[PDB]
Amino acid sequence: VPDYHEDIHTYLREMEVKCKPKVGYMKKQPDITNSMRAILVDWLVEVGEEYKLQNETLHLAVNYIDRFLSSMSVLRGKLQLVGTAAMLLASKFEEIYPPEVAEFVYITDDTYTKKQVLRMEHLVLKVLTFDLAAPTVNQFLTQYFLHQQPANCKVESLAMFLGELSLIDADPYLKYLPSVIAGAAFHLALYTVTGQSWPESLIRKTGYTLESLKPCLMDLHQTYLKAPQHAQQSIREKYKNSKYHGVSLLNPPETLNL
Amino acid sequence: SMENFQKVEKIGEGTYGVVYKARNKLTGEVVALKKIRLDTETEGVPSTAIREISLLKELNHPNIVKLLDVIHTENKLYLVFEFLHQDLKKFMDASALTGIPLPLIKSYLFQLLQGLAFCHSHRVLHRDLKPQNLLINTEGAIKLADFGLARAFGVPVRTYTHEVVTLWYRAPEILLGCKYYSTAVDIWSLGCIFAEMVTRRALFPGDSEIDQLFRIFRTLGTPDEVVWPGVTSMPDYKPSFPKWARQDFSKVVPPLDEDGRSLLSQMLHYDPNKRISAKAALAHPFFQDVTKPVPHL
Ligand SMILES: CN[C@@H]1C[C@H]2O[C@@](C)([C@@H]1OC)n1c3ccccc3c3c4c(c5c6ccccc6n2c5c31)C(=O)N[C@@H]4O
Repeated sequence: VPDYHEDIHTYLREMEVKCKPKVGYMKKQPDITNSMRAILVDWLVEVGEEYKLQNETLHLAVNYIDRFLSSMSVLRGKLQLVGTAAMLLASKFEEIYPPEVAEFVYITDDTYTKKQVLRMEHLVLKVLTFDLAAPTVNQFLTQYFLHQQPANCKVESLAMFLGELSLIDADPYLKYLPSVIAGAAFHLALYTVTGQSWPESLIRKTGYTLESLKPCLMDLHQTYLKAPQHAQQSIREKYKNSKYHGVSLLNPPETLNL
Repeated sequence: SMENFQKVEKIGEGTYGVVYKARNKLTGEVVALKKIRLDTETEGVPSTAIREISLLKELNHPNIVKLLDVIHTENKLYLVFEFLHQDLKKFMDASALTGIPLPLIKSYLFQLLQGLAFCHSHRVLHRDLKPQNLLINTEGAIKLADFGLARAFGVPVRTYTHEVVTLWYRAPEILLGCKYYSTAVDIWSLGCIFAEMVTRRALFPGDSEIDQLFRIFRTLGTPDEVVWPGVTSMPDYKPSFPKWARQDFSKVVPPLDEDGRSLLSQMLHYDPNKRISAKAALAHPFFQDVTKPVPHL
C-alpha cells in the first residue's frame, strides 16, 4: 500500500506486458470472430450483474479468455464453455463468496454439463500455466483515481464504464495495454465530467502524456460516442444503476480538443 | 509425472493437501510434495490452491519457500516445494530450556521482514503468519510458507474476507471488523512472532475475538481517538470496552533492549497507517549488527 504504491505500479507494468494476449489472434481463429467474442463478454457482463460479482472478476475473466484464445483454437459451440470456466476461475481468484459451480452450470441454460465446466476449468489452468494474477484496466484505474484533486465519484464510475466498454471490442482494444486504456479512460472521464485533463502528477507516475495516450483516446472517444448504437448493451444498462451513479446517462463530449 | 519422485515420509497435512518429504531420483534434490485432492463431481480446483499457486509463481525470493513445480493429473494436483528441515514453533519447543539467542532472533526477524516486504511490493497479503508457517533450514535461512490464505490486493484495497489470520496473530483492525485492511495486518502478526521468539510464549493467546481484543488492550492500552483516529467508529467497537492503561513497554517483553522495544512498538501500533511497513523496518537500528547466525540443528 502507500509505502508500496510505486513498487506495485512498477510491478504491474512489467506484468501487463507478460500477460498480454496476442493482438492478431482472431485472424487465426477459423470458426470465431470479434463479433462472437463481443457477444460472450456482454453475456459475462450480465452474469457479473446477476451474481453481483466484482468488476475485477469480469476484467480477469476476459483476460483469461483472450489469453486462452491466443493459443487454443475453439469452435463456436464451445466459446461459452471457455467463457464460463474463465469466469468461474476469475471468481475463485477474486471473490470473497464465489458462486458455486452449479450456479455456473445453471447460467449456461443446460448447454453444457458440470463435468464439462470442470474439465474446461482444468484445461484453462494448464493453458495459462496458472498465471491468474493478471493486471487489468481496473487495477490501474483504481491507482490513477488517487490523483484526483477533489475525488469525484462520477469521474471514477465513468472511468470504469469506459474501461468496461473496451472489453467488448477486440478490434482496436487488444492492441492497447491495460495501463494505456486506463489512462485514456481516466482522462476521458475527467474531461467529460469536470472539463479537466490527464493530471501532471500522472505523467510523473506513468510516463504517459496526452500525446502518448492519443491513439487509444481516439478509439475510446469514438466507442463512447457510438455506445448507444452498439449491438451489445449490457454495460450501458449496468452503468445506468445508482450503484454506478448512472454515468452511462451522461453525455459524451463531441470533441476532445486535442 | 510423479515417476521421478520418491516419497520418503509424511511430513504434515492441510485441509485439501497432504505434505510429504520426497526426493528427486534423477537430481537427488529433496523436496516437499503437497498432494492436493481434486473432485470432478463437486467444486473443482479449490480457490485456496488457485491462489496459492498463481501467487506463489510470482514470488521468487530467498525468504519465501519456492514452488518448484506443479504436477497435474485429472485426479490430483501435486505441488513441488523446496524442502526445509523444520518450522519455527518446533524450533522454539526445542529451545524451551535455554531460549533463542538474540543474534538468531535478529537474523530471523530481518529475513522475515525481507520476505514480507517482497510480498507486499508484489501486491500479496499472506494473512496467516504464525511460527508454524515459518520454515527454517540448517543454513540459518527462515522462509514464509503456506500461501493458502494469501490474496492479491489492489492499491486502495477493497473489502476482503473477514475470517482472517489465526486468532493469536490477528490484528485489532480485523478484530474490530474494519471495512478495509491491508499490509499492516501482516506486520502485526510478525510483531507477535517477534515477541514470541523472545519469550517462547504467545504474546496474545486469546480464546475468542473479544478475549483476544481484551488481551491486546490490557498490554497496549485501550485505544481512543488520540492513539487511533476512527477507532470508535469501527463496526465492532463498543463504548463499554474497559479502559486499560498502556503498560511500560519494557514489561511487555522484559529481555528486549531499547532498539528491539522501539521496533516492536512500531510493529504493534494500533493505527494501521502508522504501524511500520516491512520495508521501513529493514532500516531499523535494531538490525545495525545483523549477521546470519546458522543455529545448531
Ligand atoms: C507446521 N505446519 C506444517 C508442517 C508441515 O506441513 C505443512 C502443512 C505445514 O508447514 C508450513 N506444510 C505446508 C502447507 C502448505 C504449503 C507448503 C507446506 C510445507 C512445506 C514444507 C514443510 C515441512 C518441512 C519439514 C517438516 C514439516 C513440514 N511441513 C511443511 C509444509 C517444506 O519443507 N516446504 C514446503 O513449503
